[PDB]
Amino acid sequence: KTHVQLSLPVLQVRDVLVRGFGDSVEEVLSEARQHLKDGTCGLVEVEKGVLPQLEQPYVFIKRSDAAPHGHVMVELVAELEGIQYGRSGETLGVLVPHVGEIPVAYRKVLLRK
Repeated sequence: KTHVQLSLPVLQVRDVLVRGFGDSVEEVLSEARQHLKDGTCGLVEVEKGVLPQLEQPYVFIKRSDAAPHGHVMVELVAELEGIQYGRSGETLGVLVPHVGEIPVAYRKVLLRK
């Protein structure tokens, strides 16, 4: 399937134990996609002070369209030193590894895979 329905645990930035997916744009996009497939991916909602508390490169989910079965269609964009790799809509949040942190919410997304 080009798209996969996922429910992503929304984590508080200060609970996150593993604050990024790796050390290159290509690695963080790779790792993010692997974690999304494996159900081991969290989502942090981006506000003032969040991104400086996580590790670059960042992996964003961004709205790719205007929402089947309650799932917003999203795609991945990475960012490293202020340059983005990909082009998409509004940020739903920043992806991080999920290693058993308790979420505050779930974000239903349709991931273009």
